[PDB]
Amino acid sequence: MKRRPRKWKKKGRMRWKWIKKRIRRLKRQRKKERGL
Amino acid sequence: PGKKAPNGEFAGRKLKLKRKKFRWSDIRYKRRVLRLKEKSDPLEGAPQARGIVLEKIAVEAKQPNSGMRKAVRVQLIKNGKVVTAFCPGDGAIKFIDEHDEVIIEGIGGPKGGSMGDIPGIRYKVVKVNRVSLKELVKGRKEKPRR
Amino acid sequence: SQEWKEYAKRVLDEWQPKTKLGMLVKEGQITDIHEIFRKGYQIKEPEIIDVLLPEVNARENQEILDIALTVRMTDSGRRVRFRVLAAVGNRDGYVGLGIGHGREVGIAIRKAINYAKLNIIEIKRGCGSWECRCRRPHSVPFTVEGKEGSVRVKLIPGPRGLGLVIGDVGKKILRLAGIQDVWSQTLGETRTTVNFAKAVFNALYNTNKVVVTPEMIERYGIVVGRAMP
Amino acid sequence: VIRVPLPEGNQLFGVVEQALGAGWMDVRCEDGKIRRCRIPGKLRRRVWIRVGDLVIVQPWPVQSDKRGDIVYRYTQTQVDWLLRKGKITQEFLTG
RNA sequence: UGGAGGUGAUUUAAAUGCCA
RNA sequence: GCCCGCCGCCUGGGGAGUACGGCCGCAAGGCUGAAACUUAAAGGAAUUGGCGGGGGAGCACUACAAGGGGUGGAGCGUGCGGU
RNA sequence: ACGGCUUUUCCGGAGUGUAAAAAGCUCCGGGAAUAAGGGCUGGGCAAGGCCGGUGGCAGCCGCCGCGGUAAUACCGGCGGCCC
Ligand SMILES: [Mg+2]
Ligand SMILES: [Mg+2]
Ligand SMILES: [Mg+2]
Ligand SMILES: [Mg+2]
Ligand SMILES: [Zn+2]
Repeated sequence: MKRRPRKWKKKGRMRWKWIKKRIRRLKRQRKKERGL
Repeated sequence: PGKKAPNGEFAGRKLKLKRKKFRWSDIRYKRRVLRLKEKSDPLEGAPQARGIVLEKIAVEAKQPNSGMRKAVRVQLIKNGKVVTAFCPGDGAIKFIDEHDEVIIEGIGGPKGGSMGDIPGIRYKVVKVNRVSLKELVKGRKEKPRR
Repeated sequence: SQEWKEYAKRVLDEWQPKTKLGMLVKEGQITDIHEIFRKGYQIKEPEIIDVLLPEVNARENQEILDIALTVRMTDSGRRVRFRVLAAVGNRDGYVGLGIGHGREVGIAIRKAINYAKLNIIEIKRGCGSWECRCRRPHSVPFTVEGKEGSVRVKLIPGPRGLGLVIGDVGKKILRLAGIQDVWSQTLGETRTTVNFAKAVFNALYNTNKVVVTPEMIERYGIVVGRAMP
Repeated sequence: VIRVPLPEGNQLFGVVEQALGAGWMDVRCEDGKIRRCRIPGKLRRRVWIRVGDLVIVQPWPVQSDKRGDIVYRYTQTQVDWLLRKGKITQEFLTG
């Protein structure tokens, strides 16, 4: 997914392992629901 | 890290290709060869414009300031788009009536964009009915069309 | 040149030295500024320079580069103390540069001017440009470089009449030493005058670390110290 | 007599229903049109406004529909004091 | 004088903060 | 560290590893990858202090442990909030 | 404030100039007479620690930043600085 290590730093944001998991759940809908 | 990649005598082509390919990682040169300012720009490469006012509004200043800054909604002529302009001077909002032909400049901030606490305004009125707003605000001249 | 030559005759009495160079000077043995340097001594009494370079205190051979107040926090507020940077030198062949610290501005200035006499050096001058080929001591004899902090400087000779083209706090140091024409090329962050000043000082020092032949001397005009004042 | 924030100039009486958020206050005045008050920066420090506090605001001649602006509050020693004079009828607060 | 690794253990509940 | 070679990548923080289009895979997914717009800082290594439901050393009847007398419940004296 | 002086520029007049004009240039008569604005005045950046308004409002602000009833920073008056 071509990640960049500046974003695991947790200073003023939320965990990256849990943001990726939420980008995926949207790319699953833009694809089923007429991502055809 | 090594020394530097194509430092040969007969290595011109690879050198020119390297430089030409890493020039695009810039942002001022890219924004220029593609001509991206235009076709995203309501004034279309001009230093003024002329519009017709639609209403009068006021905005809130930024976080560590307090006040309301007066402004107007202008609709252009050459395009038909709608921009938000700002009236400079103590008591200017008392001259801009509806249905006026105003002139429009930039505002001169960083990168051509906005400035100061007024965060999203990027144009300022100069002329109202062909009488410099600067004069009107301080007497010294009379206003046409009522 | 008189008032700054009775000054030494006044100082030379009420001064009973404690180091050894003090004895040597006060007994008429050592009698000229050019013979305490290249021999490995130590200099801890600031009256030695008042006697051999009595002009170093003339208020037009003095200079106050920057003043800045710094802070450290404590459970009863902030404790604030100053820092001054000052340079001194006759405008002929000698310079010095020091810092000093205090809790007011006259005391910091006093210590700075003091420690700027115990950090004195002599340089080499000449004329090594490609345009001017006279033999007169107005410029650096050949390009030198000195580094400090995060700031690299490089000083290039320049033709007679062209002024001093360097930053702001380089001009004072290079004017107090006698140089009058120069060019320049720098790097790093040149907004922290402490590091910029120390790099210029180190370059002027490194002037005398380049090997020369006895014939290169009568082609650039290299004078060491005074040159017929 | 007494110094009370009467309607001076063009003031309005603000009695709020709900705070949608970020300072917007839906007010329910005797005028009828849903007005939406906002707040200046001089009082956002020392005072504390909520629902049921009849207070004074100021409207704006633009559309005369969703307007109002706090300038001063009312203390519990005035809110019901303002009944006997009948300057305001409280049945604009129970329907 | 001064540091680098390893294996063990580490104990009921216990949240939140005008304005200058 | 001082030199002689070759190849890969970087150009303020976000938007974004996202949209669109291709090539792989049975599916999960992988590789390639922008612009509108928004913002004056985001980041690094060290220094005084303050703090820790971190560690050591030492304290104190406005702390405890061992003890003596009580205030908190009733009526009045006096001070305060509110009305 | 008194005494004198000049006529580049300004009004009339004569030559010359020009395809014809006009400008221009040489001579005459009057007259110091006909002729300075624009922007800045907290730091970067030369220049005020003065007077009167305004009270987080009005306004200023390329960036940093002023204004909360004692404003060198906003609006004026008087001073000063660069062209
Ligand atoms: Mg990294
Ligand atoms: Mg907490
Ligand atoms: Mg002024
Ligand atoms: Mg200045
Ligand atoms: Zn020379």
